[PDB]
Amino acid sequence: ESQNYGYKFGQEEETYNIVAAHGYFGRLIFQYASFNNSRSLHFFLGAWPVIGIWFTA
Amino acid sequence: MQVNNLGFIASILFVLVPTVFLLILFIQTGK
Amino acid sequence: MQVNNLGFIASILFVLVPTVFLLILFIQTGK
Amino acid sequence: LLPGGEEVPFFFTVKNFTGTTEPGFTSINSSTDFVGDFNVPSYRGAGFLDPKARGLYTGYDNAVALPSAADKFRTNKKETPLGKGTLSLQVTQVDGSTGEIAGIFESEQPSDTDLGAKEPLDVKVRGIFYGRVDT
Amino acid sequence: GLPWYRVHTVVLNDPGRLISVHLMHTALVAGWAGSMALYELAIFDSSDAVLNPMWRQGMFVLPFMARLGVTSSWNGWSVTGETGLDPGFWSFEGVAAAHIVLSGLLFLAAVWHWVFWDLELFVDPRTGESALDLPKMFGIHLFLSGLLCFGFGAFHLTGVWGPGMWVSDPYGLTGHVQPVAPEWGPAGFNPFNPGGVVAHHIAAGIVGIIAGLFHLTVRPPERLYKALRMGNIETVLSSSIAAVFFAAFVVAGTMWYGNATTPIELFGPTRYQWDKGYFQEEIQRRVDSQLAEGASLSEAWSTIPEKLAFYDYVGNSPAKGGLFRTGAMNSGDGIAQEWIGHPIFKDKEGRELEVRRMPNFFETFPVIMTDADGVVRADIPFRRSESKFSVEQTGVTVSFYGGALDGQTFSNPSDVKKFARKAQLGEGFDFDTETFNSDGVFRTSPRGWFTFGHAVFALLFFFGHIWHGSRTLFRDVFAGVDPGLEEQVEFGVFAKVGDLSTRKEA
Amino acid sequence: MTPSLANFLWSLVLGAAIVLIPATVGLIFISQKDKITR
Amino acid sequence: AQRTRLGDILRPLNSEYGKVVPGWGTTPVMGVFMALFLVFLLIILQIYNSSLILEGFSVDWAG
Amino acid sequence: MDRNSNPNRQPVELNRTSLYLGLLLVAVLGILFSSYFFN
Amino acid sequence: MESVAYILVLTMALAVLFFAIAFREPPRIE
Amino acid sequence: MESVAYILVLTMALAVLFFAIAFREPPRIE
Ligand code: CLA
Ligand code: CLA
Ligand code: CLA
Ligand code: CLA
Ligand code: CLA
Ligand code: CLA
Ligand SMILES: CC(C)=CCC/C(C)=C/CC/C(C)=C\CC/C(C)=C/CC/C(C)=C/CC/C(C)=C/CC/C(C)=C/CC/C(C)=C/CC/C(C)=C/CC1=CC(=O)C(C)=C(C)C1=O
Ligand SMILES: CCCCCCCCCCCCCCCC(=O)OC[C@H](CO[C@@H]1O[C@H](CS(=O)(=O)O)[C@@H](O)[C@H](O)[C@H]1O)OC(=O)CCCCCCCCCCCCCCC
Ligand SMILES: CC1=C(/C=C/C(C)=C/C=C/C(C)=C/C=C/C=C(C)/C=C/C=C(C)/C=C/C2=C(C)CCCC2(C)C)C(C)(C)CCC1
Ligand SMILES: CCCCCCCCCCCCO[C@@H]1O[C@H](CO)[C@@H](O[C@H]2O[C@H](CO)[C@@H](O)[C@H](O)[C@H]2O)[C@H](O)[C@H]1O
Ligand SMILES: [Ca+2]
Repeated sequence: ESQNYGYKFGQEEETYNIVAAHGYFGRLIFQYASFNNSRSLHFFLGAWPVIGIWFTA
Repeated sequence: MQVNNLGFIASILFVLVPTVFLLILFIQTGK
Repeated sequence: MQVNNLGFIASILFVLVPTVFLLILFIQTGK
Repeated sequence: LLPGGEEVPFFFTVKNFTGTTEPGFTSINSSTDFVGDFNVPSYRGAGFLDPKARGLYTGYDNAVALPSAADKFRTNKKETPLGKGTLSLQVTQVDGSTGEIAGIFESEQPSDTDLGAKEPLDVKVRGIFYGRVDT
Repeated sequence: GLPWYRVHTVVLNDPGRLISVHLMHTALVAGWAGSMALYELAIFDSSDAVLNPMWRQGMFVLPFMARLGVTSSWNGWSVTGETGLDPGFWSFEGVAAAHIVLSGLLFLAAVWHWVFWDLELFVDPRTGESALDLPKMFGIHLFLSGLLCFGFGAFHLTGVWGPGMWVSDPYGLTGHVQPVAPEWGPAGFNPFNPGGVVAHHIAAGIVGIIAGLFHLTVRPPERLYKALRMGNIETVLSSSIAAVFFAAFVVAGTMWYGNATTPIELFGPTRYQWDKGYFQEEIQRRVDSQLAEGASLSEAWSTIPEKLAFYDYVGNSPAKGGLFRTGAMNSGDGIAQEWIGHPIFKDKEGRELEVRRMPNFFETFPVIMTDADGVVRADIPFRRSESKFSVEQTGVTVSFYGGALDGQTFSNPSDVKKFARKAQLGEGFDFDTETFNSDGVFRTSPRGWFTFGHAVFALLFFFGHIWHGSRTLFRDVFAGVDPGLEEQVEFGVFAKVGDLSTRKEA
Repeated sequence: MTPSLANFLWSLVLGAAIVLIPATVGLIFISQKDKITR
Repeated sequence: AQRTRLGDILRPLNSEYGKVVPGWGTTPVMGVFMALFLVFLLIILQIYNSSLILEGFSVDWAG
Repeated sequence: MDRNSNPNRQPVELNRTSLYLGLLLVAVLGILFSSYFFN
Repeated sequence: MESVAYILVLTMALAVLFFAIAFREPPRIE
Repeated sequence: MESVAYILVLTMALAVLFFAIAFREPPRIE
């Protein structure tokens, strides 16, 4: 089956391992270039193209 | 030959649309 | 306008064939 | 049949062939070359009907299957012109005991025009010939 | 159930049905080859091998038959222009027929292998499960590939038992199929040397036979077996996709740049021949040789073959087409009928002028005429308020030598400007546009279309390599990571990344 | 035998001797010196 | 598993699934052959690229 | 020879959201490429 | 008549938008 | 090019004949 069926809509648990993701990306570049905070990471995701499109507008 | 310009699309659709209807109904059988 | 003579049949088939594939697979789901 | 699939009909003929030699002949021998002209009548006669029943002295003079466009085709007007061909009969074998003669021919003549629908092609025919001369 | 993009994965552990789908795929490729050849033969015009060859007509599979020895139809005609030739069965029609019969037979064998999937050959006798010894399968297939490569080099291409291959003169005027002797020197690595292609197939076939024997006899090292996951058929899929895109990039390159295997009589000229004036320089060499012998300009220009002047035309360059300008090049400028001859443009002071030729980059190009020392003496102005070098102002006349307009001189600036625009495109040709209702924009040849398809497929097949390589190497985590994975991924806990035995405990 | 052939052969020799071989030697050396205790 | 005559002929050619040489085996000789193959591909590429010019021929349609 | 049933068969699924995504993809690809097909 | 094809593909896209909104698979917590 | 359409419909009929014979629903006594 598709991996997307491993997520249930409304489930309380997290569907991925943020520590594994951070342990991958902080070895891809280096440790402190990687977000260990999901809120900080999601803010950065929101902020970067919004600020760029504000500037070009 | 100076055939009808719509003859090819009419022939392909006249075959294809009921072919699609039959294939749709056959493949879903047993649901 | 002097368009390609195969443009209409190419457009209709290019839309219709994957549309038919998706409809076939959707309607049979749950078998 | 030509390479490419073109079929060439033609009216192979020796009709009214008149053919002269060089002057100064006292006999018929291996040096006798009758070179001359013959008539080529049209491949289809004037009584021939095309697949839409058009011909010269019979048939329609128009395209009756297309009543509003009947007279817009040049193929409605059929013609059978008289063509001309060239024939060389070169004698290579003379049997003087019975007057028999044999040899080769080269001929050039137009092909079928299909009642003047198309231009005639040039056809060259080579072969052999025999005759009996009455002494 | 399965998602739509994973349906073919049902054959993954089913060697009988895997053979079946392989047979079905082959049946379809062979049937395409037969049907494409039959369609091309149904529409091919064989009347003029000079100004309407196969690469002006959009012929895609006819040059590949022509390349290896099939040059002739049943119906009389040869692509070499010869007529009266007996091909036997192996005409274009016979080859197309054979591919159609092969396709039918492979379809039937696909059906058998689908129904009768459960053959004992496919089961390990140790276990009960289905198993394929992929290294031994590789040895067998490589041995046979080596045998077929060696035989195609030594018998077909050499003519020992076979026709040989298409060779030609450097200017594509005398192309014909002939036996080719192998070239065993460094000139065997010249890509325009056909003897290099023969040597390749003999030596690589021999090396394939030897490498097949090794791979039939020697088991893989355990390090390589575990490293490359040799018990998984997806590793073969990944490496085969890799070799296949390597080969596709190579064939795209040798089609685009030119090769002994991509002759210009079969696929059209290259863009680089137009870029460097390859054909122009030869035509001029030939005229200059005839002028040095003592001929007049009309006499010298009349000895240039129409085929050679046809190669020196920008509408035969494959870099002039469009992505959605479809079909034959005859649907573009038209069917070429005759060479109009060579123009010489002269100003009122009798300076010979040449029109600057249109490069491959330019959809449109300004009409510029320069003298012998590169000074612009005439042009066609856009703004005619401050024009100084208009054809009308400089009194440019044009005289044609050879071709349809031989001995003619034009002095009307309308005709002179029209012939200047024709000279922009190279050698001028009269075109029949009403047969195919030609629209007036250039198409690319089969050379450009082949390069495009094969360059794009090669690039897409890179993704397929990376995908299937990844799925091979990461099969244990394809449905997701282990439910722990907390202490293994943390920074500084272990001396080695991921190695559980290298814990610092510090 | 051409100057470009000689330059290609020297390219092979110097690509080994400048890039490949001392990287290989230094990697083997630093791996055998700075080992991991399990 | 259904037996067939051909399957019985072909059976010893699919009977050594998973059989390995322990250790590194012939991997050094394989790496030598890959290095020679890389040198060969470099040679023919540089000939085609005209970065490697040899006597006796020219990379051109005439040759 | 016997015609034994194959155990490697699996049902295929395409849910309604995937159908809507596919139909939208097909329709916008037709919108994009139709002008070029007509040329 | 190419306008008919353009109107058809644009209408198909808009109709897919209507059916994807009004008759979507409803999200349910289970 | 009308010949292509004729060949296609005749081929479709013959292929339906093949599949209707070789892969028919097998008659079973139950
Ligand atoms: C690879 C090269 C490159 C790249 C990456 C970009 C990238 C960009 N360019 Mg630039 N540009 C380039 C080359 C490039 N350009 C070149 C070569 C030129 C010269 C020819 C220009 C000339 C140029 C101009 C003149 C402009 C840009 C602009 C932009 C921006 C467009 C995106 C945008 O504004 O989103 C922002 C998002 C929107 C505009 C979308 C608004 C959507 C509304 C709110 C809703 C619409 C709903 C819709 C109707 C229906 C929805 C469907 C359904 C709900 C029914 C973006 C930053 C534009 C820019 O800076 O914008 C301010 C701009 O005006 N570029
Ligand atoms: C008896 C078998 C047979 C024969 C004699 C032919 C003969 C022909 N075919 Mg057909 N074909 C066959 C079977 C056959 N085919 C099958 C089974 C299929 C289905 C897959 C096809 C599909 C097919 C297509 C799609 C086309 C042809 C075409 C042709 C013609 C050109 C062939 C060509 O350029 O090859 C080119 C072949 C190669 C360049 C082979 C490259 C192989 C690579 C280089 C090797 C891969 C690496 C190797 C395995 C590893 C190294 C080994 C080494 C160390 C030894 C020619 C008349 C062409 C044609 O003109 O159609 C009318 C064409 O377009 N054929
Ligand atoms: C006397 C022996 C002999 C002779 C005379 C030849 C002669 C030839 N060999 Mg063969 N060869 C032989 C023995 C021989 N071989 C043996 C024993 C083997 C071992 C099995 C090979 C293996 C072999 C291979 C694998 C190839 C040749 C090729 C060639 C041709 C080289 C000219 C050419 O077109 O290169 C053109 C090809 C190249 C210069 C190779 C390109 C390498 C690319 C650049 C690397 C790819 C990187 C990446 C994937 C591409 C991305 C690019 C990016 C911009 C997108 C020529 C016919 C080549 C060929 O068939 O070309 C048609 C070829 O690829 N040979
Ligand atoms: C490598 C494959 C290949 C190549 C190089 C050629 C090359 C050629 N063929 Mg052949 N052909 C092929 C395969 C190929 N063909 C196959 C498989 C078939 C069977 C369908 C045919 C059927 C065929 C016919 C019937 C005819 C040709 C003709 C021609 C010529 C004109 C090509 C043309 O107009 O294309 C135009 C190509 C395009 C406009 C490009 C279309 C590509 C689409 C737009 C891409 C779609 C993108 C995709 C939807 C995006 C994905 C979305 C994303 C979410 C991932 C040329 C010599 C013609 C000719 O002159 O015959 C003598 C002709 O009449 N061919
Ligand atoms: C020899 C080449 C080859 C082979 C045998 C396979 C085989 C497979 N692939 Mg791979 N793949 C390849 C090349 C190959 N692929 C390439 C080149 C790409 C990059 C484009 C990919 C990208 C890819 C992805 C992303 C995935 C696979 C998956 C799969 C598996 C299931 C595919 C399936 O069910 O499709 C069913 C497909 C359809 C029902 C519709 C496909 C419609 C396509 C888009 C257009 C039709 C193409 C046309 C008919 C034929 C022309 C193609 C030809 C010219 C090459 C199967 C093992 C899947 C997998 O791993 O599952 C576990 C998967 O997720 N493949
Ligand atoms: C972005 C490029 C890229 C990436 C990420 C991968 C990744 C992968 N490959 Mg692929 N591969 C590639 C390109 C790539 N490959 C190319 C271009 C080819 C040749 C066609 C291959 C052929 C190939 C095979 C045959 C196999 C893999 C395998 C693998 C997997 C294991 C790692 C491996 O073997 O790497 C390959 C290593 C590299 C690509 C790096 C090589 C570095 C080269 C040798 C440096 C040489 C420099 C050269 C002298 C420069 C001069 C050039 C200049 C003159 C033009 C992995 C998924 C294996 C696999 O799928 O396992 C399941 C496998 O069996 N690869
Ligand atoms: C022996 C031989 C020859 C071998 C050589 C090796 C050797 C032994 C040498 C030793 C010396 C040595 C190693 C170096 C010398 C060589 C040298 C100088 C190398 C050059 C280095 C180089 C070219 C670097 C430039 C390339 C590069 C990697 C650039 C920086 C990239 C970068 C800073 C990007 C990160 C930026 C950023 C904002 C990150 C967040 C991005 C983002 C939003 C990700 C989303 C995301 C992040 C998460 O975090 C998690 C969790 C989740 C969920 C998630 O979504
Ligand atoms: C720019 C950066 C450059 C990066 C380079 C850094 C190093 C790269 C690593 C190379 C890895 C290659 C394969 C792995 C090694 C291996 O096979 O096992 C290691 C083996 C066996 O290990 C031995 O094996 C023995 C037994 S058995 O063989 O394993 O069974 C065992 O007893 C013993 O303990 C064990 O050590 O050791 C050797 O015998 C070394 C032989 C040399 C390695 C072969 C590589 C081939 C390349 C040749 C290139 C030059 C050719 C010239 C062409 C013009
Ligand atoms: C059964 C049988 C038979 C028959 C056979 C036949 C008749 C056949 C055939 C076949 C054929 C006749 C085929 C075919 C094919 C085709 C194909 C296979 C194709 C295709 C396609 C494609 C794939 C394409 C795609 C595309 C498009 C669409 C567009 C553009 C893009 C591209 C190119 C991608 C016989 C009697 C012999 C024998 C017995 C058995
Ligand atoms: C497995 C066999 C099953 C049947 C499939 C065979 C038919 C498929 C099409 C391929 C036919 C190609 O074969 C070719 O067709 C054309 C078109 O009629 C013929 O051409 C014929 O008609 C055209 C016009 O109608 C004439 O201009 C031409 O002079 C004439 O010979 C060729 O003489 C023939 O060699
Ligand atoms: Ca003024």
